[PDB]
Amino acid sequence: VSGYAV
Amino acid sequence: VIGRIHSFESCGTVDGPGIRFITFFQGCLMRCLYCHNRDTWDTHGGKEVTVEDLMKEVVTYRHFMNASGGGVTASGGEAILQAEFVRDWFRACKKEGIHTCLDTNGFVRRYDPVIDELLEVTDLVMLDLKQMNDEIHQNLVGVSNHRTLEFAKYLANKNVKVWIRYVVVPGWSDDDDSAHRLGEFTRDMGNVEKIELLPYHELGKHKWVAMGEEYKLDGVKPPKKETMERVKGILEQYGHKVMF
Ligand SMILES: C[S@@+](CC[C@H](N)C(=O)[O-])C[C@H]1O[C@@H](n2cnc3c(N)ncnc32)[C@H](O)[C@@H]1O
Ligand code: SF4
Ligand code: NA
Repeated sequence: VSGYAV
Repeated sequence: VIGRIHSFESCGTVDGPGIRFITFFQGCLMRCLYCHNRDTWDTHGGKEVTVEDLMKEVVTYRHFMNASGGGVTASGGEAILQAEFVRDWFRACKKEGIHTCLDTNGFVRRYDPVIDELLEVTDLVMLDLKQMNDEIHQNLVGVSNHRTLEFAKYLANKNVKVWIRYVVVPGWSDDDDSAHRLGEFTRDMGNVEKIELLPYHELGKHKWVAMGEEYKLDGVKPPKKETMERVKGILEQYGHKVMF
């Protein structure tokens, strides 16, 4: 989930 | 100075030390095939903002930051493209006793004064090294890896607390040659605190789909603990805290 912009 | 951002997570747990307030800036010059924020590329789009506005949000989380040993993180697409705005943001954070983290790809074209000014107010930089082998790099990312490696030299050359991030994708960065190159390259430099490996994950594909663009890595499944394990050792040989 590293660096995941929703 | 105006800031154009995609979005922000008031407090993520996987974007650097502790729990951090992450702001994802809009725009990116690279075109990594695995990019999970494809909707982050476009220079246009995303809301405009001022540091006054940002701090007016980051401060309210002081709690989670202190308690987690976290801080703020500049990421999204390529924050280094809005270097003036970011360094302003860190200057404000520094002045709040807040810890700053810059999550970048290091594709620095011109080494202007603002670069040094940003680094001056930056506590840690999670620099991504996507592929030492440029032949592959140019296809994986869409550009040569020279500017990034230069930025890496630059950093080491100024003793900047660095974390090298190496996203391990099947068939592109999972091979052992590439693992040594990285291990060798970053070995020289001793400012690189550790090497955080990141397993590729299918996610953010719909962002491509939504944009009528084809997600090539479609099908590619995440690497195996065996693989990650292998790479890890290869790099732990050069003596880094290779922690994935
Ligand atoms: C999307 S980036 C934004 C900052 C900068 N553009 C970069 O890539 O370093 C934040 C982190 O997410 C990683 N990342 C992007 N897509 C990924 C994926 N599909 N699987 C695993 N990691 C990914 C990037 O390599 C980087 O370490
Ligand atoms: S550098 Fe980061 S934001 Fe830009 S395309 Fe690559 S993963 Fe996506
Ligand atoms: Na990065």
